[PDB]
Amino acid sequence: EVQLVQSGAEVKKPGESLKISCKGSGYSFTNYWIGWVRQMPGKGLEWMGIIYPGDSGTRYSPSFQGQVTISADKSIRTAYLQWSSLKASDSAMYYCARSRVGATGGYYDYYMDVWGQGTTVTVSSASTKGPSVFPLAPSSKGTAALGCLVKDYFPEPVTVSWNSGALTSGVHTFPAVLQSSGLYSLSSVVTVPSSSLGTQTYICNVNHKPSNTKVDKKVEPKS
Amino acid sequence: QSVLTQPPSASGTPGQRVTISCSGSSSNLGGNTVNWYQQLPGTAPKLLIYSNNQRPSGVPDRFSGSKSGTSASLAISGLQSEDEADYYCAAWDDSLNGPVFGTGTKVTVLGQPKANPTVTLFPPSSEELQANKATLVCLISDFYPGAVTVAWKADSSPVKAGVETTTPSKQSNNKYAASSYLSLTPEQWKSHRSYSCQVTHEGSTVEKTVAPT
Amino acid sequence: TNLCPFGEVFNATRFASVYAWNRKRISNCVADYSVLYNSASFSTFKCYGVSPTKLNDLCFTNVYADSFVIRGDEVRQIAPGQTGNIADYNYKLPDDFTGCVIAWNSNNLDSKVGGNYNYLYRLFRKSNLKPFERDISTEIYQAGSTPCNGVKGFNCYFPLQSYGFQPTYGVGYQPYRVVVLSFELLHAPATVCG
Ligand SMILES: *[C@@H]1O[C@H](CO)[C@@H](O[C@@H]2O[C@H](CO)[C@@H](O)[C@H](O)[C@H]2NC(C)=O)[C@H](O)[C@H]1NC(C)=O
Ligand SMILES: [Cl-]
Repeated sequence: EVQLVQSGAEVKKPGESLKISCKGSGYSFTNYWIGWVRQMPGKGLEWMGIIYPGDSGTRYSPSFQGQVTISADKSIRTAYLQWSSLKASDSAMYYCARSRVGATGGYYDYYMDVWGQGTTVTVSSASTKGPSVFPLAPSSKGTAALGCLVKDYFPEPVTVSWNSGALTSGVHTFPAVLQSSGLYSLSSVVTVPSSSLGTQTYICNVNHKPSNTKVDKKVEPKS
Repeated sequence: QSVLTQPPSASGTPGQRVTISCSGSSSNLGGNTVNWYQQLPGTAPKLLIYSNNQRPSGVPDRFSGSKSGTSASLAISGLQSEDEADYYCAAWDDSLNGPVFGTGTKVTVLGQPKANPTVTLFPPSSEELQANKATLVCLISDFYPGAVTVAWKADSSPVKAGVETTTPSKQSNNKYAASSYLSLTPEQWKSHRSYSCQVTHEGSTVEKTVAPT
Repeated sequence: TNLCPFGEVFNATRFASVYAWNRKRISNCVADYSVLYNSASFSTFKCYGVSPTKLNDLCFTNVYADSFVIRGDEVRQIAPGQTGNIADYNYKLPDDFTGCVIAWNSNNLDSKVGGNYNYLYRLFRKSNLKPFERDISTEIYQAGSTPCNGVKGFNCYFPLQSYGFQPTYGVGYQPYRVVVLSFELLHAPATVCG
């Protein structure tokens, strides 16, 4: 069957060049447009541009004209998407797709009937950094939530336990945010009965293997 | 006039029918046919409908498209669990001279009753403040379906700069979680009387407020 | 003597786009044009080689009824010797045309809030149409030197454009329904009389 196979995941730093590929099989490579689509994490699809490998003609979205170069090598049935100098903002999933064109009842048809599996591109200038850990004190106003803020670390992941694993019921460690600084932050909260806030000690154990960081932070009510 | 507008979300119980609108203009849908793409989580998009109402091989007849003027619609009859996905409409646009994708609609196949989020809001710790930083932490959990929007407030005024919010993520019980972070200078935190985190989930709104004390 | 079935043509619930204009062959019958010419509904009623009032007196062998929708300011192109988007690329009358051109404003039927996009016309063609030639092709029109390969862009235009009729348009841009009657006189019995 008709198939598009893209190259593997890419991990790059800002300023490096990059060329990713998309190889077509099971059809006449020179008789169909092949295009690129960007999907930033959590976001929608953005059309980037297309090339017709039969004659190397291109059409670019105005939002991507001059920012990228689309090319093709018909002797090996391959289309390419290239950056001369990556930015962190280029981090996204990239799909290639075959175009189909024509008309129905006097109206123009354009659709993408075969899709590649996608290529992840991750561009970051962040250096390995251990987190700062701050307590999230229970408020003074029948249950209460306390926690630990695990701030400004790179790369993922960190592990959080409570009381060295002795406390697990009611623990919720949330997935991290990626800040525009390139560093991650997350929070871990344990919900306990309000009546134990004075008699039970709570310590979060934060581990960040890439920085060999091990932090144990006691969480006490605010004075 | 070059954006295909779609509702952010839609939902139904198994067996129900859900409809997804696609709103366009003279420069796209006026002279060009509409298409639909289905993207299951973690997968590539696939062609679902082409040329207003045609189905590729392997797309069941439960999916039907329609187009009238500058408006278009996807209908999913007899919702099945594998239909839970993001759906994008698309068409050629003559103002941009290229295809454009709609803003996308997340469809949820309700496997459990609707659940409002639990909202926990923390003020800056005293230890972060002594480091000359300030972070408000708004933690949002146990909501279903997995779609929320977050608005931050200083006293009663909107705040936009310095906000970082995760995408919703499926938790153990198949409900969802998210977190939103507001970065402030200690001066900003100590100037206002309170900050608020306002969470909206399917027309309902949960707000928590903290004060510098 | 069966009446001319002008109702199917003038009172059709939907009309064709001008690029795919409809043709109906009218013969047999014997209807009267006085009421049509004395009708207060037709804003254009122009005849060539024949007089509209004296139509009841004449007999012809065949009648062709062509019908379509254009915008108001294009009705003048439905006449012998005209050039323009419609005459060049959509519907061309011959210089020696014998017949009548009838049109009326169809805003109440053919315009919709937000636009009726169902009616199209051809904007580009490699050459002008010959009289009564029809072109329903939809190839991308390559105006420039870059091949189009089925996609719009660099001097590459989809050849059909929608009128997008809206009720707030001026009458020059409002839809008009048009009926072209060709009165043919060949070597046959004149079966169509007024
Ligand atoms: C098209 O239909 C209209 C309406 O049904 C016809 O118009 C009527 O004509 C009679 C006499 O012929 C008049 O008394 C009515 O007042 C007319 N009504 C309207 C609304 O105009 C018309 O004759 C039909 N035309 C053809 C060619 O069949
Ligand atoms: Cl094709």
